[PDB]
Amino acid sequence: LDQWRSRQKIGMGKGARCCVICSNQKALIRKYELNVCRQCFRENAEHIGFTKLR
Amino acid sequence: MSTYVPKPSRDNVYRFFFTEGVIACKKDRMGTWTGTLGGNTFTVPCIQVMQLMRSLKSRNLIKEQYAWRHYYWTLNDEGIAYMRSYLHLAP
Amino acid sequence: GQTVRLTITSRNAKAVESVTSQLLMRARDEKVTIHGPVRLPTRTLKITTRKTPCGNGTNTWDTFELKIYKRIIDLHAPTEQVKKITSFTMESGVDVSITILD
Amino acid sequence: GPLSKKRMIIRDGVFYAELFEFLKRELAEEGFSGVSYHVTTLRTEIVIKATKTREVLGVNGRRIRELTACIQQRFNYKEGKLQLYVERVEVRGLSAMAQVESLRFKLLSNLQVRRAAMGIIRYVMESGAKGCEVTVGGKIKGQRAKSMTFRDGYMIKSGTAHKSFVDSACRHCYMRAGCIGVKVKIMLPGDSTGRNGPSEPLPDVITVIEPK
RNA sequence: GGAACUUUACCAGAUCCGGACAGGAUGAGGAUUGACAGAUUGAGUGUUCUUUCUCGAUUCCCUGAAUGGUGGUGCAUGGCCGCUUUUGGUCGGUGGAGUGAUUUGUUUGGUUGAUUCCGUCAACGGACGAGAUCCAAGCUGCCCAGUAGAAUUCAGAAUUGCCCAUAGGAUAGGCAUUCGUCGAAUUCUUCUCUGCGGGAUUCCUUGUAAUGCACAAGGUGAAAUUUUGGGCAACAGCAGGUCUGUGAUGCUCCUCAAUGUUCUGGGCGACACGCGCACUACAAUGUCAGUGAGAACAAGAAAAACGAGUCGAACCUACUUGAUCAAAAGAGUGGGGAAACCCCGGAAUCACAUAGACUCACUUGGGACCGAGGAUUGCAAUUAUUGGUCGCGCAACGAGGAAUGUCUCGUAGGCGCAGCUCAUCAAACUGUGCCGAUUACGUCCC
Ligand SMILES: NC[C@@H]1O[C@H](O[C@H]2[C@@H](O)[C@H](O[C@@H]3[C@@H](O)[C@H](N)C[C@H](N)[C@H]3O[C@H]3O[C@H](CO)[C@@H](O)[C@H](O)[C@H]3N)O[C@@H]2CO)[C@H](N)[C@@H](O)[C@@H]1O
Ligand SMILES: [Mg+2]
Ligand SMILES: [Mg+2]
Ligand SMILES: [Mg+2]
Ligand SMILES: [Mg+2]
Repeated sequence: LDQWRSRQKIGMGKGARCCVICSNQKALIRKYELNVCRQCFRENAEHIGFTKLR
Repeated sequence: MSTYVPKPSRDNVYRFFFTEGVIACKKDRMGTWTGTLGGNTFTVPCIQVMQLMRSLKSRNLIKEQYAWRHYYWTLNDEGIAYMRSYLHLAP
Repeated sequence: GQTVRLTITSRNAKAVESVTSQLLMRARDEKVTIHGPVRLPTRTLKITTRKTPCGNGTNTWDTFELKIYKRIIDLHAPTEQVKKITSFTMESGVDVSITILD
Repeated sequence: GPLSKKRMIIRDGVFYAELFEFLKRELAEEGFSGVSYHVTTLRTEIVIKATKTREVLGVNGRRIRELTACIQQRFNYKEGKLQLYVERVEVRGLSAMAQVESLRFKLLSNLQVRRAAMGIIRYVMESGAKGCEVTVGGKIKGQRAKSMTFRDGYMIKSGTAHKSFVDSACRHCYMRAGCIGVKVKIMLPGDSTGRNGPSEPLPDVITVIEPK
């Protein structure tokens, strides 16, 4: 029966969110509605445009 | 959903995939896929497009590369010649 | 006048001046009576993550920044004369925006 | 509704970051070397830098045709909005991203690790580079992993000016016994126009001028 | 890593295949999909058994396989990080030395934070690290503003003097002053914003040193010695951490009652106890109740969805209301894509001649513990999500044993505020401002 992903249909939680690069749902940067995982961002900060000035 | 793909969907996905040549589909297993034959009316779920293409690649008909969260599937020289027989088209 | 405001926004500091000074040097040739290019405050964008992908070590951090450069120019030309000022192939990464004031 | 200017610099960065990852995976054996995209009304430009322009283009453009519509179907562009081009790198020896993908194939074709890496550095240093550094790390010799670096010429590393002068790219080589990672760093020589290398000299070179 | 579900990796169950593709036997005279009512069940879960219709080659049954795993091994690896190390260190070439490992360069002398420099010198020429470059703060030029502000001049309005608080001190003084007054004008860049640029160099001065490299004191100045504060950092290495970040990975385990994946319910949070780290205090340099003056960094709404290629609603917010009567709410109505609205950002320490209560007590200190209403977040509040109201306060705690941590100026300490986690929740962390010291400017004792 299609009770199949009934908890993942409603999208309120930490499981509904996801790293858009790296498919993980642990420790994502949601500031500026960025939605990249913590580790998968530092690999990609230069292409997004962030550079560590200080 | 279900990887049980209906026959009116499979030929409708193949009609798009021979025409444009490529299908890009998100890895989201609760979301749809939308393609266009002028009417943009497919609303095929993404679960079934993965199943259709995993059957194709196992028959070594397509070339798959995967970006961040999107698949990108392309027809081959054998794959175009195979796709024409399923849709019954002139070369 | 129609008082069209062009918004020059960019991520590069050297590309936002090479558009604005070029866009201004166009709008002197038709004698448009511009109100000069003002420098709106640059907005820096901080994401301060950990450095480690694991958990251990000294808890070190690294702040990333991203500055948005922002310029506006007001000019009294009609709406197809400002498209003469606007139309030139710019540098990549500079957004221009045409807005009509009142 | 429109997003704020702060919200649009984000989505324009994540656009370029995702576009860069797709072409890095596709065009690895086409010698891919970067993207620049130019957006305006009526068309969105994408220029692809490569070393093998007969291969990133198809027989009649077939390869870039498929590679166009992969970007179109993903990012929901409409017909006429998205046009792609291919430009070639003029030097091929000053592009660290191209040389590391070739060094990836020199190992995957079962050649010797040190013979492959000096073949890069001979080719990079004859191409006018001021210096080069190849690091191969992994299970080179046996069960336990080693690291070897191979060096020639100058190499600036501690400044924040090394982002301007040193070109770097790291890929993974998937051996039969494990995983090897290769790195290639190339110090850009010259090219005051910005063809490959900065206009200004190094931050500590003084170069007093001679009087007339 | 602030987990209610999810997250999730754990436990008790229950589904689903997301076992592709091959090869072999059933197969359209049907391979099979799905489900109403009952029984089964935790389940108005077709999971299954009864019942019969739908689906129409997608499947299913065997065999071989393959793909999934937050399964294992970080002592098989890549990558990144940490740490050796806040240190001044490493490397060739060619010459010299030695049978050789190896030396020399790379140094005994002064000097600097610095193998930083000067001098010497069997070495001479180079490369990296250091310095430089980069960011931020302080003073400043040009440019600049119906997204920043200012003055003026006419009009409009307000006070206008004889006034000495109940007991009433200290303290500036041609044309008096004040401004949703949601006024008109007409001149400006003083402050504001900011792209590139000036300015600082031991520059000048007179003891240390004695050629030199430099040093101390003072000048100059906005700034005086790496100007301040950070970023970046070589070469080697650790059998440090991460296979719980990845569609990073090799090997190996599990692989249809699966260690896959989803539901449902628990758990991660359970308390004789031992420790790290905060928070709150032990009060009168205070608690309370008033009243005043008054910050900086910042955030802010949505999709190929559902609605009217364009527009709405999700986000933050002022303002009214609720209000012929508690908070917390709940509602209207505006505005804002964020220098344009919040906003003249009314932070909290502080302040006050407030003629305010307490008066040295476990007390009006402290607010742990828990009782009873109530209202919001959520699909769900029980093992109180959170706020607010009245109780409890008879819970230690009166300044802390042996020990121990951080710090040299807008600093320590105190004080709050943003952002980040976030539907709801900060005793956290990343930032920012406010108030603002004691001591040293030394040494090798540990
Ligand atoms: N990259 C700078 C490094 O500074 C090192 O030297 C540093 C040390 O001698 C010394 O650093 C000390 C540090 O040792 C000790 N553990 C703590 C002390 N606060 C530091 O002091 C330094 O930093 C702080 C800035 O917050 C200042 O108070 C002080 O002026 C400064 N001397 O001061 C120097 C920093 O200016 C080394 N010379 C070298 O590793 C390197 O050059
Ligand atoms: Mg948000
Ligand atoms: Mg073409
Ligand atoms: Mg020798
Ligand atoms: Mg004791």
